[PDB]
Formats: sequence, C-alpha cells, structure tokens
Amino acid sequence: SGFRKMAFPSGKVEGCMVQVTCGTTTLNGLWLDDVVYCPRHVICTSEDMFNPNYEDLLIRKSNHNFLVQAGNVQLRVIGHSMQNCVLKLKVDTANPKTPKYKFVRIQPGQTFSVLACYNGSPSGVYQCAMRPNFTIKGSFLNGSCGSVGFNIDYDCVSFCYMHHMELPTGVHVGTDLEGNFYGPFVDRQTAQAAGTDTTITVNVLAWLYAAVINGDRWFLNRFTTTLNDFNLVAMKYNYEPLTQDHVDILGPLSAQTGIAVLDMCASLKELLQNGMNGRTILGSALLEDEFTPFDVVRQCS
Amino acid sequence: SGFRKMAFPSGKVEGCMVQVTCGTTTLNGLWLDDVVYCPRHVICTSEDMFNPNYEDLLIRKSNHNFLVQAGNVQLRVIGHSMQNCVLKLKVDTANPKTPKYKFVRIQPGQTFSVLACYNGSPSGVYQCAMRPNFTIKGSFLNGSCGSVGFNIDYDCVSFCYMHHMELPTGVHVGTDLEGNFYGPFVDRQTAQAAGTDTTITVNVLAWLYAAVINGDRWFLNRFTTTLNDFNLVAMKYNYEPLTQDHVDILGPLSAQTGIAVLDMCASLKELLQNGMNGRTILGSALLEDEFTPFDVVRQCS
Ligand SMILES: Cn1cc(-c2cc(-c3cc(Cl)c(F)c(OCc4ccccc4Cl)c3)c(=O)n(-c3cccnc3)c2)c(=O)[nH]c1=O
Ligand SMILES: Cn1cc(-c2cc(-c3cc(Cl)c(F)c(OCc4ccccc4Cl)c3)c(=O)n(-c3cccnc3)c2)c(=O)[nH]c1=O
Repeated sequence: SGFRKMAFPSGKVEGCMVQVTCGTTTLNGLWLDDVVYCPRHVICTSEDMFNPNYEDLLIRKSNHNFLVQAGNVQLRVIGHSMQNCVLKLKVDTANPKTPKYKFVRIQPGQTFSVLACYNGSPSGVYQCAMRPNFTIKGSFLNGSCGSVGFNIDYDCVSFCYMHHMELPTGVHVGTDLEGNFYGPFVDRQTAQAAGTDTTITVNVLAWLYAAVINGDRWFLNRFTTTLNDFNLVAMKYNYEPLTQDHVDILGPLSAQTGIAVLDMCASLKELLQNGMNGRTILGSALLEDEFTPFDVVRQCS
Repeated sequence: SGFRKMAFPSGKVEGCMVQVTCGTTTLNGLWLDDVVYCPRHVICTSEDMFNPNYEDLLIRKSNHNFLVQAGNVQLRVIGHSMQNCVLKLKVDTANPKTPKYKFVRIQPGQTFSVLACYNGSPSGVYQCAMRPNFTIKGSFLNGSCGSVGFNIDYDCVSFCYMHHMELPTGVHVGTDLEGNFYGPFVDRQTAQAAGTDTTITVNVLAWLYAAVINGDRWFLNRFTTTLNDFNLVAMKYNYEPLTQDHVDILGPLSAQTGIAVLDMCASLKELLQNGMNGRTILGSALLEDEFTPFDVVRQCS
C-alpha cells in the first residue's frame, strides 16, 4: 500500500542523453539511432534571443560547428537540419543504446517523467503533468534545455517533451520531439503569457479513488450529485468540466472500489465547498490533480 | 527555478536488479559483482512467517534450489549464506553492469531514492526519507520485497536500504545491505509497533530556505528567536529539537539567502503556532520535512 508521485525508471533514457555545443552555448540533446535532437536555440547568442532569425543563424553554421559528445565519446556530425523549433544533427554512428521508442504528442492533463540533465549528464527524475495551459511546473536550472519527458510501456519509450524555456513567471514550456511547442509559446525572449490554468478534475477524482484504496476514506459522505450539478460547482472553483468520457475512464477505479463516479463527485463537491478543515488526504492538505486514472491503476496494481 | 521531490537517475541500479525464486516465493535481488543479495524470508512459506527458524529453513535448501534470473539470463548459484536478515547467493558470473558502489547505513532524517521492482523488473522511482522512527512512507505492493534505496555521488552508488515488510499500519521497514534492520523490527509476522514519530526540523528549515530561493517569501516576518526558545515550541508540536550541528549544516543556505538561521526559526515558529491560514508554500499546504539541506543545495545548484 501507500501512494507516491512515482517516475518511470530512467535508465533507457539516460543512455540517449548527450551534450551539444555550438559556439559558446552548451545544452542537452537526445541521441536516437543516428540522429541527435536538441533545441534550435543552441545556435543563438545572448543578443540573438530577443528576435532571432533561426534560418539566417543556422545558415552561418556548418556540420563541424556542432560538437556532440556522448559521455567521453565525440560523435562525427554529417548533417544538420531544422524541424520547427528542434535541431536534428545526423551523426555517422547509431546509438548502440537506442531503446524501442516513439514520438508522441500528449494531451493536457496527462503525465510523464522528466529526466533533468545538465551538460548531457542526468541529474534527477520526477513526474509532472502537462497543465491545461500547456505549461509544466518542474525543476529546471540554466543548462537544463534539451531535457526530455517520456512515458514507458514495457520496453517502448514514448518521448513527449523537450524542455526549451522558463517564462518570467517561473513556469516551464517546451516542444514535442518534432519541435512543435505545447501552447502558444515561441522561442524568443519576448513577452508571452500562459493562458488561465485550471485544475484537472478527472485526475482529482482518480486521486480520491487512490486515497480510498489506501485507507483514507473520511471524505466519503452520504450524498450524490449529477454531472450537470457538479459542473456548476466545477466552474465556480476553476475546475475543468467533467464529461462522460471522463466518467468512462474512471470506470475501472469505480468498479475496483464500489464507489459510483457521481457519488465520488459528491465528495469532491463537498471538499471544494467546505475545504478539508485541517485534515489531510494521502499526506496532502490540498487536492492533488497530477495523477491520471492510468497512473493510479499502475501504482495500485 | 522550481522545486520538486526529485529522485536520482535509476539506470545504474536497474542493471543490478534480478529475480530470485525459492520454492514458490519470488522476489527481487541485487546482483553486484558475483553476489546476489535478497531478503532471507524468500525461503519462507506462508505457515513459516509467524515464527520462522531461518537457520533450520536455510539448512533444507541447496544451491540449485535458488533460481536467479537476470532478465532472460539464468545465473548459476555456486554458494549461499545468511548475513543477519539478508541472503547472499554466490554466482559463477560477475554482473557486467556492476557500477561503482558502497554499502552504507543512513541516519534518520536522511533521504534516498527507491527503485520499486517486481519480479526483478523495475517499476518506478521515488524519493523518501528515513523517518525518525526508522520507517519509510513509500509505495510498495506484494512482490516488492528486495527493492533497494540508494544515493549516487557522481558515479558511486551508495546502497542504504532493502525493502522487507509492510506493517499492519501501512508503513514500510527494511534493512541495510548487511541485513540489519532499521528500527526495532524483525522479519516475523508478529505484533511489532513503530516508535512515536517526529518531524525532521532541520529538513523543514532547509525547505523554507528552498521556498525563499524560488520566490515564496510571505512567511518571512520581523521576528527572531533563540535556539532554546524555538526548542520549547518544537517540543510542543512534536518537532525534533534543533542543535548547533543542525545550525551549522544550514550555514550554506543561510549564506546564499542572507537569512540568519535563527530568523528562519522565528518564521517556522510562527507557522507552527498560527498555521498557514489557507496559504501555500512551494505548492504545499503543509510543512515538508523530506528534503535535506543537501537535497536543497543539489536541486538549487
Ligand atoms: C545559452 N544557454 C541558454 C540556456 C537557456 C535558455 C533559455 C531561453 C531560451 C529562449 Cl529561446 C528564450 F527565448 C528565453 O527567454 C525566456 C523569456 C525571458 C524573458 C521574457 C520572456 C521569455 Cl519567454 C530563454 C532558458 O529559458 N533557459 C532556462 C533556464 C532555467 C530553466 N529553464 C530554462 C536556459 C541553456 O539552457 N543553455 C545555454 O547554453
Ligand atoms: C511470498 N512473498 C511474500 C512477499 C512479502 C512478504 C512480506 C512480509 C514478510 C515478513 Cl518476514 C513478515 F513477517 C511479514 O509480516 C508483516 C506483519 C504482518 C502482520 C503483523 C505484523 C507484521 Cl510485522 C510480511 C511483506 O510485507 N510484503 C509486502 C507487501 C506489500 C508491501 N510491502 C511488503 C511482501 C513478497 O514480496 N514476495 C513473496 O513472494
């Protein structure tokens, strides 16, 4: 028993992390097969970041200007191209540690593991969720650019995130592995706001199911509600509206615990309108929304 | 910026995890050099767990009764011995993935990463702290026995924990890699209580420094206190007493932020006596005590 914010084992990804140096800038890249992926702003100088012309900047670089180092092994760059906000460096050697992998674009509300890296060397691993506003609340310092987020299914690594920037607000934004940003953001040092964020309702409900499974049940009450009635309360407290697709996804946890989804919604409604009154749930004094229904079943299975 | 509960990259340990089967019982073992370490209760049956005679039980087993499988590779067992509550299986092959490593016994209040495993296959990684009462609040299901906790310093893996049991209360207890339990616990299914637990004061203070570093400063006030005065409040709220050794360990964070340790104690005192009044600190509505001063500097560096 017990419930923790749990990351995937990072070994398969550690073997793909390399250091990419261009000019004076150094950050992390991802070496899969004979391609190295990294943020395209590796080609920028300090004065370039305000409105860089990445086409013009990339034109001034040659293969030999991109220094790729895998641990202590230097890689020979035989080609370079730009795809959206990602730079793709063709090297003459396939990564012998290349796991089975796919590139995927996750949806808001879904979770993944982040392997924080610096100078191509792994530093730590943690789980986080793609916020509804396409930001993530991570832990990133200068030099962390190029770190990636991922999920693992048995032996297949699904890469979903590459880190690019921290906004003035302290939140973190990035791209999928085809270089398309999550959210409205652009890789320029100019004003850009993240949308209003909201709480991931289906994840909060899944987390309440995980609490019940692990012995925390003081929040279960004698009430029930309707999808429409609960959504009235959701809107008031800036929660994502609950849909039937959400109810369906919660079906397994509902069956495992014998608590109807709408009954659990009545508990959440009561918590939103009255607080926890100094109590805690799974060691937290607030409602957690960074566990997906799949995460709960994984951990609780 | 940002602050997260961050685990070490688990790759170096994933390559050491194996499956150990004895009779009908299967759990995880740690393969380092030509030795496999696992909990000695792998030799028990259901009826044995109430008062097993491990010497008598081990006498009925032979080398060929211990099935060690590293992924798909079967290992040939050439020797077996018992050290405290740990079983040591000598195999005829050295683990080619053996990292640099040491065995260490951590102190209460210190943290480490747990690689949760099942059937010798890594499942997830998370950070937790050795509670003052020598328990840990983890996430462990049946079959997780033999999972290990560790820290990593550059390239050296310090193993500090092997998982053995979940108590009726839901907390988790285990041994160091020499088979000595943390705490008063014994590997028998008999009544055994964990001592009164307390909050790790020095970790709470380090966490408040991490908050200030990352922009959360609403809890800083115009007061100060003394070591003796604060300890009066610590005792009231079941906090570990603060010592000068603790103040010394907080010296770096004090210097980095310019906040005297005793000034920060005055903030903690105010939080203990008045609560957070609905506010939050680093995304938490309670005082976090599972970050060590070293963890804060690591992440914030
Ligand atoms: C040379 N150099 C630079 C970086 C590096 C670059 C960036 C970075 C990259 C680009 Cl294109 C930007 F438009 C940018 O302005 C963000 C911004 C500022 C002000 C107003 C609005 C906005 Cl949007 C920032 C970064 O944000 N970080 C970072 C730091 C801390 C946590 N996370 C990310 C790091 C690096 O890692 N390695 C390396 O060598
Ligand atoms: C056959 N078998 C058994 C286990 C296995 C054994 C145990 C386990 C081992 C020993 Cl020696 C015990 F005295 C024991 O009684 C704990 C207890 C019960 C009642 C009152 C007081 C006490 Cl103290 C339990 C276990 O606790 N867990 C576990 C489960 C969930 C989370 N964490 C740990 C698992 C295994 O993993 N694999 C495998 O094959």
